Amino acid sequence: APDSVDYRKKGYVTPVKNQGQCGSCWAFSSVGALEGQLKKKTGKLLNLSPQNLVDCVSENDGCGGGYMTNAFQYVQKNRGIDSEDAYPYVGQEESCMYNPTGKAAKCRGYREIPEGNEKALKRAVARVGPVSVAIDASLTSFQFYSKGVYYDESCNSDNLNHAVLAVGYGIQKGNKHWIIKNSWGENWGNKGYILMARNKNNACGIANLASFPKM
Ligand SMILES: *[C@H](CS(=O)(=O)c1ccccc1)[C@H](CCc1ccccc1)NC(=O)[C@H](CC(C)C)NC(=O)N1CCNCC1
Repeated sequence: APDSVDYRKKGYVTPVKNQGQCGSCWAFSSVGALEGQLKKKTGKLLNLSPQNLVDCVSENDGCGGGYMTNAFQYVQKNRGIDSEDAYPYVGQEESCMYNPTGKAAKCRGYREIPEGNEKALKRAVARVGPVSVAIDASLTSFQFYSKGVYYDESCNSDNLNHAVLAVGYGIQKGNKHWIIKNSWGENWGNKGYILMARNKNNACGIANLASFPKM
């Protein structure tokens, strides 16, 4: 794999979104991975709907949390997920109202990266595209990130509480990092993005719960 990859530059990443008050980070992480695969499969980049996921993935808890794998499974069993336009994000769990007519993509499975293996996560990003990842984002230093490659010794790799999207990797002034797309708006971090330390012993547990869908 190359030494630096940035899918934003390749048009595989949609604009940064904001989950609002609803803790649906898992839904945004899921749609972001699906949008990357859609782009790779059809050459078209579209906003997929996180709300379709928060309302319809019964195995998950809506705004109270969930997992990306359950979301991928639902998309595969449902044989589709709507575009954002066809199922607008409201920021609160409502009854499942999937509109088969607004379907924009589908899913045919997902793969999980070996737990804690950052080398394998790198290969995956290089070969498939944006990968959904889970991290510990509970530290004040994460909330107030600005500038540089984020690294904090308090980060706990067994305390995963946030779901984000790895859209690439590289090295900034000697520091290896993962380019991460968050879902807290463009106003947070560096225009909605954060660079996280790569190869610093699975910092914040970045390679502990990584997955991507198959199309
Ligand atoms: C999303 C994380 S977040 O942006 O809300 C957040 C805010 C500030 C700091 C850190 C994270 C989401 C939050 C769920 C939640 C809401 C309210 C109170 C407690 C939890 N986290 C998840 O959905 C998370 C995803 C990864 C895979 C760990 N999963 C999750 O929280 N759950 C709990 C319920 N059972 C399923 C998994």
